[PDB]
Parts: sequence; C-alpha cells; structure tokens
Amino acid sequence: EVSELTESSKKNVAHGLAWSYYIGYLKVVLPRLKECMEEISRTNPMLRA
Amino acid sequence: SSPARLLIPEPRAGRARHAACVLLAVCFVVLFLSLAPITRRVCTQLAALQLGVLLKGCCCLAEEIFHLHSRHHLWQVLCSCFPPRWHLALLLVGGSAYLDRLALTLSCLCQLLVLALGLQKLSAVEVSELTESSKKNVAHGLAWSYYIGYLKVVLPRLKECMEEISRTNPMLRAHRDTWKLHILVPLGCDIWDDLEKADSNIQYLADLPETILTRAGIKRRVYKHSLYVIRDKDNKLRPCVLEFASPLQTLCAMSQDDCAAFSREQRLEQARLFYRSLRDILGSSKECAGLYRLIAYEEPAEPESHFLSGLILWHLQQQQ
Amino acid sequence: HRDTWKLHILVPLGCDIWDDLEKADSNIQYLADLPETILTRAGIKRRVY
Repeated sequence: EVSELTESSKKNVAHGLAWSYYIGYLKVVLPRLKECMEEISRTNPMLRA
Repeated sequence: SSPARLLIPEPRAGRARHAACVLLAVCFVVLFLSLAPITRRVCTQLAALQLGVLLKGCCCLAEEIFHLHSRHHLWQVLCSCFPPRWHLALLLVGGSAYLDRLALTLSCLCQLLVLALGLQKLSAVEVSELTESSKKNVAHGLAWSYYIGYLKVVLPRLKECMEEISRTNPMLRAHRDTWKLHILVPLGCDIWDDLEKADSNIQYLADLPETILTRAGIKRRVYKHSLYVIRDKDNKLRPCVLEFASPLQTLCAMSQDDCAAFSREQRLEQARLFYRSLRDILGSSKECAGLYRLIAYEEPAEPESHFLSGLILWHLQQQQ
Repeated sequence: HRDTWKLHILVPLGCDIWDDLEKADSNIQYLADLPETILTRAGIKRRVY
C-alpha cells in the first residue's frame, strides 16, 4: 500500500525542488558571501555601517 | 508586527489517539454502570474484523506474484503483502473456530464483498498526512526540475550546435541518424568527472571552452556540447554527445550529508523511480520528440574494464 | 558641490605611483568604489563606467 501511494502521486514536487535547490545552489554559494562582501566593505563605508 | 500575514500549516499534533482513548475510557465507565459470555462474542467479532486484512493480503500477494521476480525475487512477497501484525489475527480465527460454519461464511462474505466493492476509501486528512509525512520523495521533483531546467531548453537547439561542429570538422557529417543527445543514468550514484577515464575506448574529439554564468540565480543558456569518439574494434571510429544525470549527483550529495540520514537502499529505490519518472516525462513530450536517448545500466558483479563502451556501442548499433 | 564636477589628474614629475591612494596621505579616504571589471577582447578594451 505504501509503495503504491509513493508510486501513484506524480505531483509531489515540493520536496524534490527544495532538496535540489539546496544542494545545487545554497550549499555552494552561501558560505562564500561574507568574504566576498568584506572586500567591498573595505572601500565602501555604507556597507561597513 | 508584520506587514504581511502568513498561516503556515504546522503538522498535526496527533491528538486523535487521545480522543479515542478518552472515548474508550468513557465506554468502560458506561459499561461499569448498570456479561462474561459476551467476551466470546466480542472475540469472535474481533476475529471477523481481523480476517479482512488477511483476505486483503492474500489478494495482494495473488496480484504481486508476477512482480515477485521483478521486485522481491517467495518469502519476501508474502512478507510484503501481509502486515506483520497478523499473528494475533490467526490466533483469534483459531479461537473462534475452536469455540464453535454459517457465521464464519457470512462474516467472510461481508468482509470480501466490502473489499471488492471498494466503498471504503481514504478521506482527505489521512492522504494529506501521508503526503506531508514522507520527507524523502525527491524522485518526481528532481525529474520535473531537470526536465524543465535543462532538457526543455537545450534539446531543441541541438541540430544547429552540431551543424557548426560539423562545419568545424566534417567527420561527423557522415553519421546523420545519431544526431541526438545521449544521457547516462547509472542505477547507482557514481559519476565520473572525466568520462575519458571511465573507459579506455572513449576519447575526446572537440571541447571548446565555455563559462556557465548565473546572474542572481538566473542561469545562462549552454551553447556547446562535448563531442566524443568511442573507439570500436579495428574497423572504424564513432562520435557521440554524452552527458550524465545531475539528479543522480544530487542523490549522492544527499546521501553524503549526515542530517539527511539518507541510506543506500533508499538511494537505489529513489534512483530507479527517478529513472522511470524521467522516461515517462520525456515519452509524452513534443519538443523533445526524438532528440534524446537515455541509457540506464546497472554495474555488473563481474569486473569488466570495457563494459560502458560496449553498452554505448550497442545503443549506437540499435540507433542505426 | 557642483562647480568641482571634473576629473582630477595627478602627474608627479618623478615616477612614483601609489596603488592605494588612501595610503599616500592620511587625509584621503574612500567614499564610494563599486566593483568593475576591465575586459579586453582581442585587444579592444571595454569602456569604463
């Protein structure tokens, strides 16, 4: 029964989109943000504020 | 407080069991107010209600006999069809039989008539709970995301890319019936970054540099595909356009994470389901009518150093 | 300040050039420096904006 329930629903796309977005983009671009912004913060006082 | 307003549906608190328990306590309290042989009738009715799941399991195994070889390969089929909480049902049936067959006949008649008519179905609450409780069903989402993001934007623009490639070197102009992108989807999760290293007979022929640029999350289109040359036997050489499935790398990275708690058997099942979903999605499409050929293989137990090359050569031969 | 809307050019009669002009004198400090990439395609330099 549980196997048929998993197979039949072809529209459970939310979990797939969430995990795909996470692994593909956020796990690889998020950590290198503070270091990428500090260099601009060195010359722009507005970002430093 | 908040300019907007959100009502996030937090999951069920599971207080239905508490309501059932308090109702049962109320029933016991009522029975206390205002006898012994009625326990036999209660047990017989419990056995009559329990034999329904036994009938359902028998029917399920009768239907799963053909899928036995494909999924379970004899004990596994009956283990899957029958819920493990069935020994007490057999005990109740045996006790009812020993205590006493018209009653059993009418009880089983009613049970299997209800089962066959299919008037007992699932309401919205339980199906929604099952939908939102199974956290790991990324197969369909990954298939749809892959198709929309990649396969619906580069497959139509495949004739012109290879046309300029053939303009650069007319070698692949001779082969015109194999002008479609080949996709490799191993049922495991291993992915080779240097496909020339996976097999000794696969060698590059043309790979022009290209930069993949994303501006605020918007990915730029890909205008180049890597052309290869699979060495046949000492008769000729054949070119190809080869790719791997990024969602399989997604499954691999999911399995690597500790917080995901994603195992190996689940990974295999999800990979097979993703393969089936992608095949069914591409089968009923229009833009990608015949501009693709996806190859699914399971790595063999015996060590073969030229397995993939032979498989793709066979796919090319049937392609012709 | 509207009457000082013109580019200033420093030409020392020697040849010393400071890469960080904020370090040449203690009273010169940045106010705005947005990132920009200088691209030359086959010797053709892109305009500076």
